[PDB]
Amino acid sequence: QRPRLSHKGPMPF
Amino acid sequence: CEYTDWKSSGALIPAIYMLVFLLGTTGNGLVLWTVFRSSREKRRSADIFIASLAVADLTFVVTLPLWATYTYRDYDWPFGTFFCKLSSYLIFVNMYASVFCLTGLSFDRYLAIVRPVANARLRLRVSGAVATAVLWVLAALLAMPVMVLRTTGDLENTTKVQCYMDYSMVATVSSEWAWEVGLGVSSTTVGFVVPFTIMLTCYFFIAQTIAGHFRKERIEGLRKRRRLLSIIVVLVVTFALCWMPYHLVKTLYMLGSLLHWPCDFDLFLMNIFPYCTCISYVNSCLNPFLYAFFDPRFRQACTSML
Amino acid sequence: DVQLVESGGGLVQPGGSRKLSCSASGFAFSSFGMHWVRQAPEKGLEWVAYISSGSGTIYYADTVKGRFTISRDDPKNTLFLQMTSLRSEDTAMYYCVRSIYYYGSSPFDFWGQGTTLTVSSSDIVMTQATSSVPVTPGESVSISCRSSKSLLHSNGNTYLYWFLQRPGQSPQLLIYRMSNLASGVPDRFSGSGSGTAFTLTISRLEAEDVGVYYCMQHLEYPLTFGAGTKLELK
Amino acid sequence: LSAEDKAAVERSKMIDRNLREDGEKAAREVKLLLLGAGESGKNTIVKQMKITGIVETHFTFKDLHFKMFDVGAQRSERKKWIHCFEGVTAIIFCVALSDYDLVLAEDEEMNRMHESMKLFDSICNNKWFTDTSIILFLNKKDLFEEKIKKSPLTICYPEYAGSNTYEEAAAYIQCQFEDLNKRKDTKEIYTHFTCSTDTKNVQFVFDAVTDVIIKNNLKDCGLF
Amino acid sequence: SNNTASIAQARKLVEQLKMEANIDRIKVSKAAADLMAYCEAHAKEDPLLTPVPASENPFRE
Amino acid sequence: SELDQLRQEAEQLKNQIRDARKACADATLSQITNNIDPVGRIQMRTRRTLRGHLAKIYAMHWGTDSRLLVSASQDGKLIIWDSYTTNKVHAIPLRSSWVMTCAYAPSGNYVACGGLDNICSIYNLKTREGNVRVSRELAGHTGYLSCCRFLDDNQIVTSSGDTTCALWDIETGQQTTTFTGHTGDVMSLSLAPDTRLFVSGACDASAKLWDVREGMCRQTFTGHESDINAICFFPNGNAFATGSDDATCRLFDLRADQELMTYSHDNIICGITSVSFSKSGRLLLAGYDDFNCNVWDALKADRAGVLAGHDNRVSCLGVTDDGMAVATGSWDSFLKIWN
Repeated sequence: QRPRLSHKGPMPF
Repeated sequence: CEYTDWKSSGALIPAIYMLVFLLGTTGNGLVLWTVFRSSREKRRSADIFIASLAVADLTFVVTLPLWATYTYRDYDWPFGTFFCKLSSYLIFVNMYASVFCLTGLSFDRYLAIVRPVANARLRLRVSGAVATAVLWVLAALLAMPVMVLRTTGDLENTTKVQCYMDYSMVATVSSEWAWEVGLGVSSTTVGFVVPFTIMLTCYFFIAQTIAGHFRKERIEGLRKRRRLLSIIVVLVVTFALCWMPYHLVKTLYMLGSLLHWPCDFDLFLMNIFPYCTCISYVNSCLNPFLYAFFDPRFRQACTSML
Repeated sequence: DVQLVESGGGLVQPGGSRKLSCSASGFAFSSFGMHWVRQAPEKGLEWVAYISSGSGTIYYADTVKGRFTISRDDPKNTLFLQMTSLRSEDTAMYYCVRSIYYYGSSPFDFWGQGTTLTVSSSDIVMTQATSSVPVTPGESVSISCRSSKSLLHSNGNTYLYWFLQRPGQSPQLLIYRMSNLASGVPDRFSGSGSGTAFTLTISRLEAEDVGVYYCMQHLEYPLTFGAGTKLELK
Repeated sequence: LSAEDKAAVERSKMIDRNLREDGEKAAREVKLLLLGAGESGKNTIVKQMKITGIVETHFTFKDLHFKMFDVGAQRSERKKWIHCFEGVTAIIFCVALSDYDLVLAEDEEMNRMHESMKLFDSICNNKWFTDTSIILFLNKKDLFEEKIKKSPLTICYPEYAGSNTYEEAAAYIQCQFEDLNKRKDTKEIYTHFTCSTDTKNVQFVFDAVTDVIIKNNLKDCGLF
Repeated sequence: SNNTASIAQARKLVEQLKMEANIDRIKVSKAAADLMAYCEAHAKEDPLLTPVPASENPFRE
Repeated sequence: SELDQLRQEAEQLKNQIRDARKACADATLSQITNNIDPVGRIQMRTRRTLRGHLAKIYAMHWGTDSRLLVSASQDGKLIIWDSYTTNKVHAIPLRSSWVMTCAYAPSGNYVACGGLDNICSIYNLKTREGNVRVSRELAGHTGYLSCCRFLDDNQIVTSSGDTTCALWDIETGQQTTTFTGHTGDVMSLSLAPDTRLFVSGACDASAKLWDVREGMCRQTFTGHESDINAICFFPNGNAFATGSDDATCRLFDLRADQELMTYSHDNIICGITSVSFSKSGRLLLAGYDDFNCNVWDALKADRAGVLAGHDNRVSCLGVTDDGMAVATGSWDSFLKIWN
């Protein structure tokens, strides 16, 4: 499964 | 492939987050103190814009420790559903405000030192409270659809809390990614890109109109012109190399998701986003010493600040 | 030097519409707040409208409403007054008034000769119960006036004005704001008075002191007049 | 507030708006100070840029409203009325370059140029003109060149006047005036050899004023 | 001539000096006492010296 | 020569004057008023910050009613202030924007301005025209006008840059009196409460007591080291105060024509621009170049307060006729009312 880079870290997209 | 496994990255991100906190919070505390104590006497045209940039960075780094502990805790967000909605709202409006105060300073400098005899009325009628108000309202409206996504709850249920953006409370999983791509592309358009274009296209004209007026071939004159022409680039390129990495890694990932970009790169294309994030954050800490502190009258005002 | 001439008027059909114009001269029109004051053919005065300097505040009366519109043209020094429906109660002798407001100003300083309009077939009440008083030369007579609410504001001054309407002549300001003498007025017209009932003093009454004396309050914008006190020379 | 009080308040707002408009109009206008030693070229300069106390001037060159207060007729103590001209963008100091071979005709011991040298030194190093540039005009260059052809410059300047050539003599004098600027960093002295028939001195004043405006805008912003 | 003008200026200066010297004088002690007496007499009506109640103040209220 | 003889006579006369003053100097004001109760610290707070000017305020003047107020500035504006409500009653645009002094007539119908134009311009504040029109331009001085005070509605006294003071007739533009006794630039003139003997100070470090009915330098006051910038009569017309750039301000009386008290502090190295007296003459407010106005005890040379809160130099300063407030002006385009 690819993480969406939205879980960890601010600045969602 | 995938399976992002960098022990060093997880152990390192909290430390640098806290470092950029402990730097930027003071780096804007002094700027706010100065631009608020010694303001009515200096009466510089940039006081409003540097004040807006300073407060933007202050808010940009105030709610850092909770995100840092979020990363350190191996996710598991120990905070409310509304609270990281607030956190993302801040650290997004502050991003927009920072880039827009940079471009506003650039525009004000253009109308000040490019056509001083044919643009003074436009400068006084635009560059001021009204421009700042439009910038801040626009930043809030561009960060509007951000708090309309974030929620809180685990997806692996192994006591792994997160506050990802839901994207299903507004749309469906079928077109979910197909529309996040567009939303992020528009954000990139109104984020790094457009203020960079305007800021460069006006700082270039500032250089073109200053290198023929300060170029008086005299020893003091060359030193002053060298100082100004060098600080122009140490101004533009700082933004240009601490914001570009973020918006380039992000867009490379987003394009690859629809491009099936090979995973010979993913090991760090998946885990350099924290590092690009840290670089963008230290850009905020670098703004006070470049778009504010430099001018020696401002500096000696800072010495007056306790 | 100061002159105000009224134009427009005469006979109007019921529910008619005519515009009254007032062209000013001899004074700084743009710094003066224009007024319109009507007068019934046999009764007293009544305030109509008010336009401030700079066209900021546009305050009308209660009897007149959206039909009556007051406009100011700083350029050309013309004051206007238009109406859209003329009821039978609108037949009056309309008067223009200049009013300037600063600390020690003299509002209602000047008036105009007026124009004739005839039709075709809460608010502070100034009573002035005295109607007619026989007056002899040199006799010191007094004119009374009573309001429905205390006129002394927190600013330490009261907002009662006094006017004199000589036979066949436009109203003239005698004392403004509780016994402050106006410009170009004999000193025999003293004031004096306090509370909610106010008296007047004429002292050595002369031939020019004949006429009818009118009251006006300037505390609330309704700006109600009162029935005057004619001084028959006898 | 009573009706009269509100009307007075409205009058005050109108007065404030008029004052703001007037200040904005004046802020976009350039203040010049015509102040030099010799009055012979004073009248010529003021007349050519125009075409009992302070006299005024109002000339518009390239959409720039100029006013230039000539204060030579005051004949009073300068230390008390010169703080008035603190916001002046530039001081047009006009001096006579023909005072060479002349001794001011009054003191008979000190040259007119020598006295004007101290006058400049005082003005350029004044406290109120720390950031005010000076537009130096050296008039009577024709008389200066004919006098230098008549005799060398050594009489006025025994301390190494240079050579008998007009170019060298004028350059030496221009340097001897420029180096009097101790604050050679904040301000900048604009020297200009102007002919009597020359008409480009107005353009030179415009160029110097544009440069000074750019300098002051640079200082007003953070780029200084 | 200039010498005559200087003589006239010196003469008028001398006359002014004599006129000033003819002025009668009292003691500095007496002048100080008069100043003190005025200050003490009018010390009860000075608003700056002794602040008045805020109601009486035309600015505080 | 005979010039030397006349100079010797003048020196002898000066020696006689000095000896007379020394003989009359039996005691000192500082010794006489040492037993009185100290005034204490008088902390004043700004009640009204009069904003609207857009340049350095060079002069102000209170009206007779202690409410109306007039100010002048390099912008070219004379503004009548309603200090109670901060309302601008009038806004008079000057002919020349180089004003150094302004005056409110005691009757309240006239304001006079002047400066580097060498003309004292009189403005009519009460007219049926509904505006302020210049009524008379009093011209004839050869120097900048530095102080002008009204005697009545038809009489003004003008101290100019040149050594000449003038008594003017408002109606007939001629100068009634010449007042020619100074040897320098004369800046500040005061006016007695009775308007028969006005004092004036110049750049010769000398203050002159003038007689106004005839024209005569009644008395000369020396002691300062640099030029006297400010002057003000005591409530009772037998003393006056002077301010100079020597960082001192002194009290000169008239019936003994000697310095009484010098009000100086070591930490004060800047000059004095404006000086003024309070009712009862206990407070001597002085506007310095160190950006704050200072309150001095007139009877005891000792600090009593500081009117800090001005960005630039305190140029103009004045107390009301009823003593309720102090109105202080400065070069940062702000007028402050202290009470």
